[PDB]
Amino acid sequence: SGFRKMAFPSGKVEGCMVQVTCGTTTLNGLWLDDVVYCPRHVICTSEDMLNPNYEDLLIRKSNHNFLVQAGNVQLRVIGHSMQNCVLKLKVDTANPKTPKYKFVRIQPGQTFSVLACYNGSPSGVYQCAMRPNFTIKGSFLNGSCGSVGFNIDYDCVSFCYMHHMELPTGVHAGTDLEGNFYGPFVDRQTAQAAGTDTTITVNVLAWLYAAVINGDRWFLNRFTTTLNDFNLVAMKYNYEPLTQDHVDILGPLSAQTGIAVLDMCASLKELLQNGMNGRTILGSALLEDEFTPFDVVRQCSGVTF
Amino acid sequence: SGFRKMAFPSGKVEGCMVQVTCGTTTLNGLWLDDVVYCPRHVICTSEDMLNPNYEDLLIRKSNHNFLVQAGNVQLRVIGHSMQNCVLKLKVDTANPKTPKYKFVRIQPGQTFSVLACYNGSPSGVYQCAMRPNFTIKGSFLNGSCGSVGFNIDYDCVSFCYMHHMELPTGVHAGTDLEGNFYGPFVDRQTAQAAGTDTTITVNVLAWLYAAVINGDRWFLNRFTTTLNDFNLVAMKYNYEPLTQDHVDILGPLSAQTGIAVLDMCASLKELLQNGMNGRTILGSALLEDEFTPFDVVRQCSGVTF
Ligand SMILES: *CCC(=O)[C@H](Cc1ccccc1)NC(=O)[C@H](CC(C)C)NC(=O)COc1cccc(OC)c1
Ligand SMILES: *CCC(=O)[C@H](Cc1ccccc1)NC(=O)[C@H](CC(C)C)NC(=O)COc1cccc(OC)c1
Ligand SMILES: [Cl-]
Ligand SMILES: [Cl-]
Ligand code: NA
Ligand code: NA
Repeated sequence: SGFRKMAFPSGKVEGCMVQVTCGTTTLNGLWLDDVVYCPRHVICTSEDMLNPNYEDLLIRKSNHNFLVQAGNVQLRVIGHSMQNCVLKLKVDTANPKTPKYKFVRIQPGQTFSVLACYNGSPSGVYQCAMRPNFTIKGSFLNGSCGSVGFNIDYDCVSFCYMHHMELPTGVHAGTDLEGNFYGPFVDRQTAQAAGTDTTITVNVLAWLYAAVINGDRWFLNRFTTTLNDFNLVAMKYNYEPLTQDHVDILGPLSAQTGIAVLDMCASLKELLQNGMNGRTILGSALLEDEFTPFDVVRQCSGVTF
Repeated sequence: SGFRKMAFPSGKVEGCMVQVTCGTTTLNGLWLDDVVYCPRHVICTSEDMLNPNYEDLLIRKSNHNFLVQAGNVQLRVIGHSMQNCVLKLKVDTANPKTPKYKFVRIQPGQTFSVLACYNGSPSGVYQCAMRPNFTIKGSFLNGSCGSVGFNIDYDCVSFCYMHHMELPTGVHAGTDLEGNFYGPFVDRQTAQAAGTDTTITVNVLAWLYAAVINGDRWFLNRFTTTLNDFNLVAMKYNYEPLTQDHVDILGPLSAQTGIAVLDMCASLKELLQNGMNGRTILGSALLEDEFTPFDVVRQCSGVTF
């Protein structure tokens, strides 16, 4: 029993993190096979970031201008390519620690584990969620660029994120491993705005099941609601709308508790309309929305790797 | 910027986790050099756990009763030992992935990273804190026994915890790597109570510094308090007393913020007496106490490993 902000084991990813240096900028890269992936602004100066032309800047670069180092091994760049906003550097050695991997593009609401590194070496791991506005609320200091977020499927590492920027508001933005940004953001140091963040309602419902599984059950009530009735109260509170697909996905948790999904929705409706009245659920006085339903199944069903 | 519940990268520890089977019981073990460390109740049946005689049971056990498996490879037990509550099994092979390590016994209030494994396979990682009552509030399903907690110091893994049991209240208890239980607990299935839990005040003050570093500054006040004045208000709210040794430890954070330690104590005193009044600190409506001052410095400095 117990519920914790838990992240996938990061060992597999740790063997893929290299230090990439171009000019005076040093950031992190992801070494998979004989290719290193790093955020393409490695090539920019502090003055270039304000309005960068990356095709002109990369033309001025050469293979010997990129210094890639995996621990004690200095890899040699034998090629450089720019796919969208990521720079792929071809290297003369292949990472023997390359895991079975796949590049995926996650959706808003999905969560992932972030291996935050600085100058190529892992510093920590924590669980994040792709916010509905395609930002994330992580912890990234200068040099954490090229830190990647991922999920593991038994033995297959699904790389889903690479960090690029902290927006002026403090929220973070990044790309998939093919270089396409999550959200309306650009790798240019100009004021950029993120959309109004909304609450992932299906993840709140997932968290409330984890709460019932653990012994907090004061919030349960004998009523049942409709998806539409709930969604009018939810939309008012900047809460995401619940579809039939969310109800289907919550099926497994409903099954192990015997609490129908529209039965828990009625409990979530009273919480939003009446607050928690100074009570806590799983120890929190607020409603957590960064646990997918799959996260709850994992933490209360094992799921090893 | 950003502040997250972050855990040390678990790759190093992953290379030490093995599956240990004695009889019908199968749990996790820690493979360091030619010794596997596992919880000594591996030798117990559910009928033995209710009142176990570990000296009587171990007599009936021999080296061939223990089945240790590192993935696909069967390690061969050539010796078995019982130190306090841990079973040290000698094996015919030494772990080639052994990190430079040390067994440490942490204090209440110190934090560590937990690698939760099941059946020998790492499943997840999260950051915990030794509660003042010598419990920890993690996430452990049956089979999680022998999971280890740790901190990393550059390249040296400091193993500080091994999980043994979940108490009836839902909180968790375990040992150091020498088998000595943290707290007043015994490895027997009988109702056992933990002492009254208190709030680690030094970790709240550390966390409030993490908040100011990040932009949360509504709680700051022009007033300053005395250590005695503060400790009289805190004890009433079941907050641990803050000593001059704690103030010394918070020094680095005071230097980086320009906010004296007793200046922050004055902000904490109003928070205890007046609550948060619909404000959040780093996104929370409650006061977090599971971040040590070294954790805050680590997350706001970039310490790698
Ligand atoms: C790994 C961090 C960086 O290298 C990154 C470069 C960068 C790219 C694009 C826009 C701005 C900077 N810097 C970065 O994100 C910093 C990190 C802070 C911890 C200092 N953030 C800022 O500089 C914030 O200011 C800012 C101003 C205007 C635009 C913008 O992003 C759109 C950020
Ligand atoms: C890895 C988990 C175990 O193997 C462990 C064995 C054990 C040791 C000591 C006392 C009791 C059990 N079991 C364990 O802790 C379970 C785990 C739950 C996820 C089922 N917890 C309980 O059985 C809780 O009940 C309990 C009753 C009486 C005493 C006691 O601990 C003192 C726990
Ligand atoms: Cl593409
Ligand atoms: Cl022997
Ligand atoms: Na209900
Ligand atoms: Na003050």
